[PDB]
Amino acid sequence: SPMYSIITPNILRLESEETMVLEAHDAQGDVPVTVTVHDFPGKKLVLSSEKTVLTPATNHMGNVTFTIPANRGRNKFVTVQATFGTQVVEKVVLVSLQSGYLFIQTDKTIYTPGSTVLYRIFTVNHKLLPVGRTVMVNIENPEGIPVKQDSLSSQNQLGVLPLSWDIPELVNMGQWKIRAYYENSPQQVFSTEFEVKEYVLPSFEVIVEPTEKFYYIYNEKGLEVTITARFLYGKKVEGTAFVIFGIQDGEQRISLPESLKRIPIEDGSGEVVLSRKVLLDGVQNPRAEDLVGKSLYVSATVILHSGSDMVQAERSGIPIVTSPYQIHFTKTPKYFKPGMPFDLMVFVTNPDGSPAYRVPVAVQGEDTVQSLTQGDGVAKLSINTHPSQKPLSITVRTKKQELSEAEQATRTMQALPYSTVGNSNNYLHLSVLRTELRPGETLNVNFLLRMDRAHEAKIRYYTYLIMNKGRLLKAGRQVREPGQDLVVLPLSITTDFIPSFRLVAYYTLIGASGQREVVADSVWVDVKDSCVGSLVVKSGQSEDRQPVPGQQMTLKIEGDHGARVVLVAVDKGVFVLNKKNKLTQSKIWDVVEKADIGCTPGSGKDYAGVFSDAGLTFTSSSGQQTAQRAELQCPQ
Amino acid sequence: MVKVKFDATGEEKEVETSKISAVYRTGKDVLFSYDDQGKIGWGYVSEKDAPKELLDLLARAER
Amino acid sequence: DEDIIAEENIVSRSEFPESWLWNVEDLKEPPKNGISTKLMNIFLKDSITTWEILAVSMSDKKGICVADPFEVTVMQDFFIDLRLPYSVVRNEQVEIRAVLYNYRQNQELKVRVELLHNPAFCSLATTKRRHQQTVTIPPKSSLSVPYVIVPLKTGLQEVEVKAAVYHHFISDGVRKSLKVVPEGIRMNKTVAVRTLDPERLGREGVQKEDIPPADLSDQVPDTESETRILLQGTPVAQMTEDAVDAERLKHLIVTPSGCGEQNMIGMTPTVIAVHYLDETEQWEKFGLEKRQGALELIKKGYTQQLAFRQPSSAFAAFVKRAPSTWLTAYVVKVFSLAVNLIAIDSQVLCGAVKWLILEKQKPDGVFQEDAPVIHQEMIGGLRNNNEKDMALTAFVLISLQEAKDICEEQVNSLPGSITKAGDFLEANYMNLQRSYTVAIAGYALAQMGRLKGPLLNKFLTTAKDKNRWEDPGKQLYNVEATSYALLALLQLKDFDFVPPVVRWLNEQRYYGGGYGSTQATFMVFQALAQYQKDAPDHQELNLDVSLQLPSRSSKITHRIHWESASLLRSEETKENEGFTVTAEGKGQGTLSVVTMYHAKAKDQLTCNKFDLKVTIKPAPAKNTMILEICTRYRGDQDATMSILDISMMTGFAPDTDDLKQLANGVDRYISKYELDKAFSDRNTLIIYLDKVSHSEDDCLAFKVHQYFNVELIQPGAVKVYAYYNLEESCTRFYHPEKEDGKLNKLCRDELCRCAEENCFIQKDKVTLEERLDKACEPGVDYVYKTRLVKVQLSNDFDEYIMAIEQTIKSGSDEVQVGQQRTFISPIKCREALKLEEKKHYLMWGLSSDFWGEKPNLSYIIGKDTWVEHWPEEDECQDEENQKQCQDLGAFTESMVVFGCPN
Ligand SMILES: *[C@@H]1O[C@H](CO)[C@@H](O[C@@H]2O[C@H](CO)[C@@H](O[C@@H]3O[C@H](CO)[C@@H](O)[C@H](O)[C@@H]3O)[C@H](O)[C@H]2NC(C)=O)[C@H](O)[C@H]1NC(C)=O
Ligand SMILES: *[C@@H]1O[C@H](CO)[C@@H](O)[C@H](O)[C@H]1NC(C)=O
Repeated sequence: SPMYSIITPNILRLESEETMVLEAHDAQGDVPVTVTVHDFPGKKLVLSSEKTVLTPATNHMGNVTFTIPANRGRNKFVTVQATFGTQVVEKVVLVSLQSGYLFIQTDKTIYTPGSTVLYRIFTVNHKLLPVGRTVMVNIENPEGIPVKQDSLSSQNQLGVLPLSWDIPELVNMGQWKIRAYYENSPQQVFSTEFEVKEYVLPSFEVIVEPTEKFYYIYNEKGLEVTITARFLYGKKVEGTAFVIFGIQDGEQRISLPESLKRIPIEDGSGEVVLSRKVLLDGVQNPRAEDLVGKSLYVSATVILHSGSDMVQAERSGIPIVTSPYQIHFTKTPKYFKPGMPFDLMVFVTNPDGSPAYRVPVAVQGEDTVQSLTQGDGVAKLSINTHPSQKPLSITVRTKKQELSEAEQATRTMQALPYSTVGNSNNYLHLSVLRTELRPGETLNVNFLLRMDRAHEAKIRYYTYLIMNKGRLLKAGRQVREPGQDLVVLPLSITTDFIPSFRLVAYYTLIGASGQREVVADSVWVDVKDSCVGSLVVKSGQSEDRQPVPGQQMTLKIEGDHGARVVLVAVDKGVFVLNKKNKLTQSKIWDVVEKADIGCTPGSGKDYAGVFSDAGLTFTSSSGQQTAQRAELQCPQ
Repeated sequence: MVKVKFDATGEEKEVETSKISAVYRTGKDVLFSYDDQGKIGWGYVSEKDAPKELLDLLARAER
Repeated sequence: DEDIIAEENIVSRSEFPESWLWNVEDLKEPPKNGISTKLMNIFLKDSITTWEILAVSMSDKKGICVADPFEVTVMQDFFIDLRLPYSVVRNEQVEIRAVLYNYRQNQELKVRVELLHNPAFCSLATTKRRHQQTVTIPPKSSLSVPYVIVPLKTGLQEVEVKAAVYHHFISDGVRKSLKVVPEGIRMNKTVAVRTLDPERLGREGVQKEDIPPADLSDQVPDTESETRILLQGTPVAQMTEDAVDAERLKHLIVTPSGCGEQNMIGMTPTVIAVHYLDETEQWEKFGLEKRQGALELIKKGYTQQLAFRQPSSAFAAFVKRAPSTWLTAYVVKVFSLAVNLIAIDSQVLCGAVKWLILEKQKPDGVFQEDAPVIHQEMIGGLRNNNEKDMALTAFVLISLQEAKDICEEQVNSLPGSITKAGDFLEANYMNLQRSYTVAIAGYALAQMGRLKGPLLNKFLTTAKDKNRWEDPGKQLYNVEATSYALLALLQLKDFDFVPPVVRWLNEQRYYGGGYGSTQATFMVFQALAQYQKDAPDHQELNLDVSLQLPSRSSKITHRIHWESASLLRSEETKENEGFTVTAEGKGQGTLSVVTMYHAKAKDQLTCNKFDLKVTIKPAPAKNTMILEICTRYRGDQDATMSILDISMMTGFAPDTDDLKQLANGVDRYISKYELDKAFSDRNTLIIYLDKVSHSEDDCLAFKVHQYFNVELIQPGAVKVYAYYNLEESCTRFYHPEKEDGKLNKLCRDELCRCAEENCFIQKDKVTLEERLDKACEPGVDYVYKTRLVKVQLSNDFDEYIMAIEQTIKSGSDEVQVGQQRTFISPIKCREALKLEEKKHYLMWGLSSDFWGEKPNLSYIIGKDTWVEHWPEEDECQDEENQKQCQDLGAFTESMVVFGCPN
């Protein structure tokens, strides 16, 4: 029994090169493989034009890249066939109509009637790479009513569509949408909004933020807030400030009129308080604890000492909380391997869902292993397992020295035992140091084996595959000589592993009951998020002081050679009025973290359940294959 | 005597040094193999909670 | 004065874009240090703020990359921020602050800020006398300068104040435009909502619904009237009864085993299982894997059965049994369109169709039933001994029809055969009883389109109210019979009559796979597969809808159809008229017609939530007047805190001890910052109130002092708003010499010109020599001798109706010597004019002092208008009068006798 394994991504993409992994286990000579792809059902042979011959001089690994073109709820599929001489291995894999992503920049956040809105749509495939499709654009109004429908293709514009819509003077004042979508994919729609309004750029901005980023219900010192007031040109503001507070659960708000306070701005900075007495009275006179899980806002209105100008600004979201911290097992595999060590990826956030740094977190109990949270607000925490196939209930805690034990946040979670072929109680684990990975560093990936000594001779290699942006970034072998219970992989991170990657590994053997067995395990690895390449903008002009109006200066634009850069200056005035729907590389990554065919942090119930759950269709010439993938979204 | 903690319930297995299969290192912490019942069982132990016998068997197999 | 930048030699800051540098500079430069450095010289705008440049990079290698926001900070040691609103109401007097910013470290500057007169604005600025205030600002500080003005001109209009420092070279001029808006308020109004169906409406023609223009009865003059038209073109989805559950179709996947017919009956259903599941793409909920595992079987069943193939290209039951009509006839039909499912030997089929017509059919057009298939239960309702030569012949012709299109080349002799029997089943299929045999034969011809009205509505009638065909017998006989029929209905394309049959099937919930189902099973699911590919939900949509607009010269036609995305075509004229629409095609769209304008004003202005009253009266350095401010909340309960934003009148500042008083108030407070601002240049001031009452009127006043004696002092103002919303608030102005703090302007309905200036020509000093020289300019257009009939002195302008006596130089007014005529003056220009009735008056004036147009046009007295109390002839006999009379008489002749130069 030589075994031929096909590994493709879970859901294939169209008019994109995705790649499938060819392996023959225990294979004499060089084996031939011709990769075929038909429509489902039937036989159009839309991309069978891929051939290869895997050697023992690569130990029978190798792959063929292919692009599925082009055209011809609603769910389309394709049968992928890799025939090794005699033997036929064919899978049916879901296929994404959806071309890629769209991102739409506007020259401002907020516009008057009479002004033109310059907008740009960036046409990029699933791998963040510029493309040439035709895309229609829509400009809905504060009630969706497409008040102009365009349709341009980016061919040879290199991913960038510069458009314009002038706003009529007699326009429906409010919150205007734009809606773009690839001419092929009407369902892959992409939106960015821009407030239309009368207004006039202020003189100064106002920054209100508290001593905290939350209220501790039992902090009798009340929610202290410092106000700041700067002219847009930098110098501080002398004036006076009207600030009022209010609780809100959840959509509805409730102004606390008693909490209305008027304060002078001296050297552009005042300070106002919201007592606990005011808050408690204000609500209902109820019990302070009633109010946890709510949140309050503050609302500063600063008028200059002339009167010429005044500015509104509110800080919302200030949640009222028992514990300065939140522990989420959202990054942590929910499957353990009996006996083998179990790694938790504890994730601690501030109430404002920002990640906590240097937070001692530990398994529940007394003198327990205690790890500290990275900059990621991730700590790791490894815990030894028993050999039993019983469910595992783990509680974590914060161990910060300053916080009372009542004040320490908790969260409980539950891993299920990795199910195993014939109850072979062969397992595989993958350990990794959960620092912050920056590309041009090396990650060491610890392939732990856990089978009985008696069959361990045969385990000669693992096959390791690296998923990135819902596509097989690369894969290969990790050799292991007998009695090598842990082997270590030196993984070189490139500027291609961003914003993260999954690694799924599998050793196979014809062990126990004369039947082939596949063991597998996945791990997700967050990389340090940032630009594939780099771009900067800075003063070509040396030092000077403040560039004087109407004057010329120079701008250094240090960017990736042979790339189209696009600019826009915006008077920071605009961003006092409205600072939402700005484009940040960070918002981009967030998009591609959602579009992950992988839906599990790690591991999975069976061998099969690892591959699907990491976004891969394993399938062999022994009857042994991943469950079929139907849902284009991650089943919730 | 090398001690292996189970922070879930706070149990303690004790492993005989001779029975150990091999000792490996993860950042600070240490991570070795058993011979449970001919099953190649494991055991992680914290830097803080490393006894001398184990650091020794490591520093050998290392340098 | 002097030693100070000349106002005329000051380029002002024009350009204040909110966004710019929309540029798209590529990166091609030699990649030195791993990173292309493009340098870019840019010219900054004059907006004194901080810009935020945000670059995006696009590389076909590196993908996309959003750069971190770079800030640039434009700044200057001294400058004016001209604080405008967004927009002002035409003929609504309002005040604008221009704030001066001395940002020097340790140097006050003696500045002279000056408002530039714009004809589009009424203000204390005018062509002859500018608006200059001199004010020194202390180091690292800003003083506020108010400017009360009236917008008279509609659209965008431009304010332009400037300043220079005395003794130094440091100047700054600004000019921001702002929107001036017509008296009124925004207003939409639905012109029409017609319904767009060419099938029902305007039957058998092109629908032409006659849309009106707008009503626009309230529509303020000179206001754009955009008529928002929209052709929303709806779709319609004709629900189709959807397919049988995969879960019930499990038992139709049988592994074809047996011999000749028993292998065959094995394969029969698993074929049609695939073919259905193919067209209903239900392979998902069934299990994708299960297809190729099942498809395996049909291959094997085809191949196995070929070894039940007699060397006559023919199919027997046993290894060597006497060949069959029907068995062969069937496998012709099952293979017929299992061809798409599995490439089958097109020789073995079309060569097998060839044998059946050759040695099993004669000239009549029938087929022999010497086809004993042992167990005749697969056969269906042909086993029964009625119309066996008439019923079989109809089935066996079916097998020719499915494999008709594919075989018409391999055998050209066969096409002939098909057509010929097509007659023999047309003539004979009228006198049949069994409702089995009625239905098969009905399909056979209907396929070949042979079934028109005559034999259509015999087959049609057998239908049990268009639901089923059947008789008394086996209940699976009726089910296979109903299907055969169905296949016809969608072959002859009667989508009207189809659906309710399909329901009667899904009633029987037939899934087949039981002793004698073979032909029943197949046929059912073939019919329901045909159905689902023929079935329309697509309710034909195609609209060639146009409408030749009166406004635009070029028509607007639109093409809304199905498999078209853009279902919301729309274009918007800015003029309003009625216009018919041409609506032809097929489907259901929507024509709605909306229109926005300026509906006329209700409860007045944006000051109906704060009543206040400003009182300026003198008291018993120089001058000292007491300023009383009386406010009240136009609401249901005492208001919160609120703002008192005061402006002083030109060259004033409040008593420092009278502000001291007010701050120490239980509900009052002024910023010590404004209390420790000495009379320095404190011309703005803010007094904050803790609670304004809705019930009593909370008043209070304080002394002001005349810091500098400059005449023509501008009216002050008092704007009072709640903290939480500036928008809704009432400013009121004040001035000692004026009434309520409004500037003198003659205003006639909507039109408004400005009257802040001299009353007549500012010149007993009355030389005839010169008088006559300055009498004849291109300017002056009317020289009149006249006589005041009546006087109309009142509260507004005071109109003098002046009887024309003798017209010296006539302009553009048809006039006699008797034509009475209206001359209007500002109340203020009473005292200076000192006019009287039935008086000899010389009144030569200037063209475009004409209030309205023929014949309601009225001559206005002007800064360019000239007046003289012409003496009465009979009392010229005075020797201190006779001097004047002469000169006047000297003028009167010398002007009119010849005329003026050219
Ligand atoms: C799937 O197929 C593609 C193309 O065959 C594989 O990419 C190719 O992989 C080879 C070997 O890993 C690459 O060679 C490498 O070159 C780098 C220098 O940049 C060197 O550091 C490495 O040691 C190695 O020799 C080769 O560049 C690359 N070719 C491409 C991308 O065009 C991919 O790895 C295959 N994956 C599997 C699972 O077979
Ligand atoms: C018309 O104006 C009214 C007044 O508020 C508003 O409610 C409505 O949404 C407007 N509709 C359109 C089409 O402008």
